[PDB]
Amino acid sequence: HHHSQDPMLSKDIIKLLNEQVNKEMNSSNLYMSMSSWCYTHSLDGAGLFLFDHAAEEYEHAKKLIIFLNENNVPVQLTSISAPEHKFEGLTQIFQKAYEHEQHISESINNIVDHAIKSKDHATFNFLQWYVAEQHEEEVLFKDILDKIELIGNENHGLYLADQYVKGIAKSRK
Amino acid sequence: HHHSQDPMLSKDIIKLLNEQVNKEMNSSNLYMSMSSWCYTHSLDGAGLFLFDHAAEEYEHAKKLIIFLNENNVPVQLTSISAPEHKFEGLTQIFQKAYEHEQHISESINNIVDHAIKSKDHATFNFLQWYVAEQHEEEVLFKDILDKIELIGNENHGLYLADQYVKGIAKSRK
Amino acid sequence: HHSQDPMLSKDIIKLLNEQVNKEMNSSNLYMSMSSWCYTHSLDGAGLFLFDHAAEEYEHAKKLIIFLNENNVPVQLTSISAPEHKFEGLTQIFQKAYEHEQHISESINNIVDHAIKSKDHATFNFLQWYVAEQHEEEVLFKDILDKIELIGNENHGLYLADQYVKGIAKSRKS
Amino acid sequence: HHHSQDPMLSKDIIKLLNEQVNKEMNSSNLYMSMSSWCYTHSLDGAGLFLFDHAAEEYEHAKKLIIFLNENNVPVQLTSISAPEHKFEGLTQIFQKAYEHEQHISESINNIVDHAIKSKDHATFNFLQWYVAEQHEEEVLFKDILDKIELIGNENHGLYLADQYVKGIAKSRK
Amino acid sequence: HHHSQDPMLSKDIIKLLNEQVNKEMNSSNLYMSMSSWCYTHSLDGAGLFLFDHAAEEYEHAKKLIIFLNENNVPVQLTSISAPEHKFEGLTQIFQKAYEHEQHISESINNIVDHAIKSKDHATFNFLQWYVAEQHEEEVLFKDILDKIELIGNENHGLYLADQYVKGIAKSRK
Amino acid sequence: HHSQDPMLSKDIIKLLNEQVNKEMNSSNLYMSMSSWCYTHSLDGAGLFLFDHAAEEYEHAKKLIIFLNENNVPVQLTSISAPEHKFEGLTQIFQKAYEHEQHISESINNIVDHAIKSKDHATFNFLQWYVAEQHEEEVLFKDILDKIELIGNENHGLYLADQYVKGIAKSRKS
Repeated sequence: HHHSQDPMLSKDIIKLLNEQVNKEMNSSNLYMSMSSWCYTHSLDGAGLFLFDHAAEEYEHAKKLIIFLNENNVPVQLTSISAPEHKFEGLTQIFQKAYEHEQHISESINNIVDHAIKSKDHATFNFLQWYVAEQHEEEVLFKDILDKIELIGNENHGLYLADQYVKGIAKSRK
Repeated sequence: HHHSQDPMLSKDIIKLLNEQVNKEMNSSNLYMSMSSWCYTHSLDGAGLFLFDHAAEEYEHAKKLIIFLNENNVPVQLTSISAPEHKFEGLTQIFQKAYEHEQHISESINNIVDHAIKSKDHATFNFLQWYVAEQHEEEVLFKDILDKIELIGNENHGLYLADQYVKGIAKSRK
Repeated sequence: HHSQDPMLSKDIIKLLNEQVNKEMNSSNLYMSMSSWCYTHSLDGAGLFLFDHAAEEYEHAKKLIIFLNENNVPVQLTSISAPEHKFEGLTQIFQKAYEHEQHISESINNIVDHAIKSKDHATFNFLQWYVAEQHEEEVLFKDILDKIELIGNENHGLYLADQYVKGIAKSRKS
Repeated sequence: HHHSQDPMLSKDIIKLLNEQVNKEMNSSNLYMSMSSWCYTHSLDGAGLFLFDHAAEEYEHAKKLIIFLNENNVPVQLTSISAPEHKFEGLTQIFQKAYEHEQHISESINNIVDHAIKSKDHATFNFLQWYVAEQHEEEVLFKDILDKIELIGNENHGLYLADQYVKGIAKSRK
Repeated sequence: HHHSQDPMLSKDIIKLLNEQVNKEMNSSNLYMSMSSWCYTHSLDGAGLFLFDHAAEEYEHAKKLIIFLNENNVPVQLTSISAPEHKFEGLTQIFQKAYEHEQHISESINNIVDHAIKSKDHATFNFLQWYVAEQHEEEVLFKDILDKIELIGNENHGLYLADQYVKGIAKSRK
Repeated sequence: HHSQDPMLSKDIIKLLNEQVNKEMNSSNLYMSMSSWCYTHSLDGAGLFLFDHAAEEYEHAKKLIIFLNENNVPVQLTSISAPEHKFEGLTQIFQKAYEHEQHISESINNIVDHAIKSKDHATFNFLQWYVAEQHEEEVLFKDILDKIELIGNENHGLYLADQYVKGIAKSRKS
């Protein structure tokens, strides 16, 4: 029976990275459920945007998995819990989403900080695409929320907001 | 508050389709775990193959979700249980995977049968890409298992089998 | 209507606003140095310092863009009248090299603060600025070295100014 | 030390042109401040437009500096006063901006009139691009102000005006 | 005689970088020695791979030298110790090589950590290509070692492993 | 398993291994000379000597390739720390020209030995190396001649360094 090389990352980094894979998986499902809510409530602009965003979060999870694989680090996938499926409206969904993105940013900042502390610059260096893309996503959700709040809910507001989000969804493809 | 149109599909079809979305997500996670096992045991050929397969299974889940959305059907994502993470070896993985693909095939046949029975030919028609692609995947796992069993474990069987699987992984893009 | 709070922390906000104002100050200083050269028959150094002044303003704008995207109010201060009287080409470039050293130090301080506060969105953003500033600092070191090597005696000024003219034109295209 | 040729322009025209450089630098900062107000109050359309306009005014200052340099005229940069940062809204910003553009137009008319009186036709001729471009800008701000007033601030007014201005910003770059 | 500008880097970072140049030169010779062992024991696959890798490490030493030169830092080349020439086989060579690459990775992490502590972000930023490329190389040697151990040394094992490595060598050039 | 004996004779083997080590020694010497120039405001000579050092290592690699193809073990010795203190540009190039003369003589000795031992495979192989070394020796003769002709007095160093810079750039492309 053949010997395979030990994991190339430290136990703490392994734990944080596996946690982050699972976080992105859970995020993807949350966005799918938010998307479905919009599609079933005549908001197909927000539905599309959120569907495409969900898909992109899963793409992040896969990229993290590739990095674990290349370092001989076992991927430890946990149970993914059922996402929230009940929502109040467009504004509430994007408020929740923006808060979620802020949490995701914090979690990445935490991994990068630990990489610095343990002098794991292979991991620091690898995470830079992820820091950059997440910041763009966070800024995007801030802007969409700003626009939704600016438009409001009075006559045609929901329509105008959804068409604004539709345009963003299409321009990002 | 505005009226959105009722779901366009029957209750039984909605149920089976939502269950299928969750099946494919579970499958994806299983295949990521199997992939990780191969990568951490010097079988990067099977590692790559199973990773790419896992990603494709999630692609199926997304295509099913799109169809639910277009029909105004709420997507009902349940809790994805943690996949098995411990395996005996390459043959055992592909034995398990082939059996799993047989089950997925059975589950799709079941939905197609119900579409015929309830005269839902929009859904029957939509699922044809999925029947075709799943048949191709099931045949693929049968072929890989056949080849792994033909090669065997006696030296240098594992290496040979993994290089064979590597070749398939690369050729499928 | 409600707009989202600044996405950066108070200390980072202040350091970045201070940096915008530093680059604006720097731009004017170089415009003044450039004018001295142009009015003292040193059009090569004149062109070089003009084009460098414009590039420093480009950095200020890029910092402003980042503040804007993070919902951070830009605080522009009074820009001090730059020094306008100079002794000669060597003194101008000694002053400029010393100035570039100070700019490099101020960027290092911001990057250090980002690390300490776990702001990796800002850390990552600043990397183009660290790289470009290092290139600029090296450039002024090289020009100063060349001016020192040439000297002021017989045609020294002419030779040094033509050398700087070559650089100015090579950096355009 | 070597002799350099005297300034090729008269004392009065030197004074007027140097004042104009400082005026354009001041205008640039005012527009950056107005831009930032819009960006931090969900008006990214006006934010972008005003940012790009701020950059243009600085481009005007650079072209005037080049002309001063070519005539062996010392560039005299004065302290640039901190810009206004307190604004009440979109309409007030553009009312202030239109009045400011009218002031800039007058200041250019004054220099051109002095060139005529002084028989300085080199400067008269040089300033034609600047007269033309300023006229375009003044008209532009008149049209945007006319539009913001037509739309108003009632039920979705701010959003409509901002999108209108966003369209202009994008078509100009 | 003329005055040249002082070294732009700190004493500690100068020492670390100069040590690294000498480390990369030493690594280059070690790999040439390992390459020659393979070439003279019928393993031209490993021979080529290791030769090309030796050349790459020297390329790393050159890039570090360029950076030292641009910062006016004296390059301090020390005596390069003769490399090990005694080897037991293919497996021992790659076990030694993987351990060596781990040492190189650690040494780079140490310099990057010192740049952070010193707030030398010019050097931090410069070293990113080197962190990335070293990680790639370390992973590469892990994968080759994993493969050599999977194949083993029984009935045609050496030939299979060498051909495997030959394939990698060729795909990298 | 049995590998074929070295294809070259003991004396040729020794001379060729000695030559690999000579070129490695030479490469470091030129790196050291290059660094002296770069740290003494002679970046033209710095670049030239850096690029020349790299070319000498290229010759060493080409000699290694020939040893490898003939099943000849490469014997790498300790590489002596090069001289690092120099008096000036003229002394560096006098030393280098004298060094190139010695390298030329060492090649002549190997070619002579090949003729005497009837080793025409090695004679024929070495022809690229004879030609390139003659070109390099002539080059250093020409640069030394030019430095001697220019001299050290007023701008002499600058002129000589710019001349060498021209050559350095012309030899790249």
